[PDB]
Amino acid sequence: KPQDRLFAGQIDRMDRFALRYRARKYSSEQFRMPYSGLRGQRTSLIPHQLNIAHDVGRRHAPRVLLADEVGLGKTIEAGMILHQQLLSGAAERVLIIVPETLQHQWLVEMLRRFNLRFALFDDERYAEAQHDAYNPFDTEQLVICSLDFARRSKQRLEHLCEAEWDLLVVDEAHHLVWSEDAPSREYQAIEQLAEHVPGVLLLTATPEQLGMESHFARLRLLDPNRFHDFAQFVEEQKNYRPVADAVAMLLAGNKLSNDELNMLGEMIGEQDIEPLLQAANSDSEDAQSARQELVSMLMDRHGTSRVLFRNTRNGVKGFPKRELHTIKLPLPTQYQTAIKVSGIMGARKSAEDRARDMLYPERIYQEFEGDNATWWNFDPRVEWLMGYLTSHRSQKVLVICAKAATALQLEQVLREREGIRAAVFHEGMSIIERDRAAAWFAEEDTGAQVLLCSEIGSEGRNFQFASHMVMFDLPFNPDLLEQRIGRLDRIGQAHDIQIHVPYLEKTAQSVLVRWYHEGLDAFEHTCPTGRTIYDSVYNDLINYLASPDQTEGFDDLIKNCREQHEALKAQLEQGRDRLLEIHSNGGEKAQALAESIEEQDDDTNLIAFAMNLFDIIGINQDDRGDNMIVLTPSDHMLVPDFPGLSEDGITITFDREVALAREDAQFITWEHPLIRNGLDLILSGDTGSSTISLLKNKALPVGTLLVELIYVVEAQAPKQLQLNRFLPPTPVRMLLDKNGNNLAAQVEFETFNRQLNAVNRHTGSKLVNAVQQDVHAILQLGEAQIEKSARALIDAARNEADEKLSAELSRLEALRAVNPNIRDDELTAIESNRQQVMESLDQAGWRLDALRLIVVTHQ
Ligand SMILES: [Cl-]
Ligand SMILES: [Cl-]
Ligand SMILES: [Cl-]
Ligand SMILES: [Cl-]
Ligand SMILES: [Cl-]
Repeated sequence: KPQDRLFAGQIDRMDRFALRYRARKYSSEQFRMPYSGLRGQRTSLIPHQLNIAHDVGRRHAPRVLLADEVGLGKTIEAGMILHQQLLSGAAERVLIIVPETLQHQWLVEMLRRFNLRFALFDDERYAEAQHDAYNPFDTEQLVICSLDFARRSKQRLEHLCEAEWDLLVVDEAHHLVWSEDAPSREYQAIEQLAEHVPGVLLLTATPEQLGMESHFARLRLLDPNRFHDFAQFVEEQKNYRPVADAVAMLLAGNKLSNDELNMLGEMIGEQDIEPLLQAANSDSEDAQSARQELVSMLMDRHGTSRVLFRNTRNGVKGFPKRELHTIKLPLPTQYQTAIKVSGIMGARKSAEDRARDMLYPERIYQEFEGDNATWWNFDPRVEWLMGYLTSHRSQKVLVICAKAATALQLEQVLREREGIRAAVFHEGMSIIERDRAAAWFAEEDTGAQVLLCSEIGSEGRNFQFASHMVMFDLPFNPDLLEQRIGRLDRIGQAHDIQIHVPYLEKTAQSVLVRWYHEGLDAFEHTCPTGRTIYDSVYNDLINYLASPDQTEGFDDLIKNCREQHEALKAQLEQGRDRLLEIHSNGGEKAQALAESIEEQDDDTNLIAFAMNLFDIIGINQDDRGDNMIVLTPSDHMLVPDFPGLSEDGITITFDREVALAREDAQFITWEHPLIRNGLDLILSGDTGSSTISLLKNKALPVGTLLVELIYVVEAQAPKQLQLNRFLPPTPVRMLLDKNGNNLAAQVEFETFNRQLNAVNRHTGSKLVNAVQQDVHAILQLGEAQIEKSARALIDAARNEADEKLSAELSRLEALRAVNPNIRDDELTAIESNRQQVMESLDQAGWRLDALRLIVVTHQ
């Protein structure tokens, strides 16, 4: 109790009493932020992602299937939901099941994007953990593992289902093949998992132009009672199709026949549809408002969109356009001889592999003219690269080639013959090396102009500043082609993408140039036709690669491929479930959500307080200069070791854009662990809770007594109840006088704190005991007043709680009457939470947390 700490002669500093109150004030305001758990993640503020996170992340025991189109943010939405439920206390134990080849990607993603360190569980980890616990999976709160690891023994899968996970995440759930009569031994292991875990997130793809029926096998796992018969689900999807068609006619700018519109009327099962129905269709002045309320009611009756989210690249805006630039170069004679040697020596090998050689002329001239053959002197592609680079020196250029060997040789030549700064970015590099290259390439104007990448890594960091891409060569299959473009074709880029493809005339590359552009239209547009056509055309296309000399018969392959492309394109556009796409991307409300967070992101109090907090704790803050502070410990640190700090130091940034370019730095927000740790460090300890201070004011009597009192109103409830939305620990300042009159409302904290000053150890010590009978008599005066202020907070909180928590229960009740996806558990959870919160609010108390004594002098 802080007064007994001050009575008994413990007098802390006056700048630590200042930080302590600011911390309780700031923490209180942030707990109540509307979009808590949605600001600390190291991502762009993309609406369609944020919509899913907000919708799903706030549910209780969420069970969802994320089927967003590839490249839309399936894994980002997954981590956001995790970040929300973990920060809100809704979840504590999480299990992510990933194919082993993807385990490392998830480990780094969850750590750098969401500040979540998962423990990877392999056989080694599992064995050493069997000794440490009855259930091996009780030793870690957050665990990644593979389904093959999970399925190894039966005794192992039993421990997993008994580990009491709050949430489960399964990546690539489409690899789970399921027959109604014969489920695979893998599908049987997951269904057993999804039955022992309340919340379940399923990430999947719906490729090869199939319908939502393929999803039933997984939808069956989320809500087994809603989805219990396959055929009925098929019947439903066929019968829902006309509405989607008619809906698709409306917003496209068509008139809707009355016969058509009495199928939309059947979907929304009401009787007063007609007046609202026609204004949206007659195109009167307010047809805009009649369409938007019309569509909204339609979505609430959709059979799956509440439990299935599928954003397409057509239902989402923001992606940059992609423009192509092709350059036809003379095939140098040194290669012509080099390939004919492979021709003769290529006696016994399939056209499949014969064509694999013809792809890269550079790397067969290194087998017949000896390794390291100086191919960088006659190859026109190199000449074009230099010329292009030296002419656009102020542009960041991503240069992608097939193999790392060619990339390393290119770096050396661009450096040693044109003074071009170029970092190599291949997969063999470690994580620190790639960060080093990404940093150099991200330097605004003094760093690497070029990033020479081997066949690109799979969906790593964002080069939002780069808008130019060069294809030094082209891969065989069209999936890697779209993957290369993927590192740039993302929401949040600076400008549109310019693709430059310098290709040697009359070679396998020249073939792939025409096939990709004329046939599949794969460079400038994103329609996923490539793979289907690639399979239907393989053996023909191969021969034109293994021998680009035989040119006749080719030009018809191209128009045949483009015919397939347009046909495949057409079939997909007519399969769009535009209702599901609008519900997935969140619509207009979601873009509004994205901008509120974009505005909270300029919090300067956060940076000022962080500097203030870090400095008190004793953390040296060297400002390197480019919006990045380097934090290092000191001899004057206040604690043995701080959770996040290491002696080698850490880089931090408060700017969301710098963070996206420098993933090696910590993105500092109110939700970042550094702040939450330092906050707890102060407010858990009791330093800064009791001090004395002198005031120099000519306009007051000597020896007058002001007592600054920081009470704290608190509720005692498990964090699972989320009381912090309505009543977190909230400070109540009071500046009492000798008669118990409160002045705090008139005397703001900062200005008052400015004009105050401390004492020396001795004089202050008994200066307190000079009025120990007085200050003690001052406290009970406020004791009767704090209870008035305390009950004021409680009552307002109970109003704010009962208001919002009943509004949510009403909405869920409205949906259950109109939608089949609302579970019994959901409505029960809200009801149980409303009662428990109002109960925990009726039991809130107050306490004296901090106390600063004031004595006026005129000396
Ligand atoms: Cl201060
Ligand atoms: Cl695998
Ligand atoms: Cl899997
Ligand atoms: Cl397209
Ligand atoms: Cl708790």
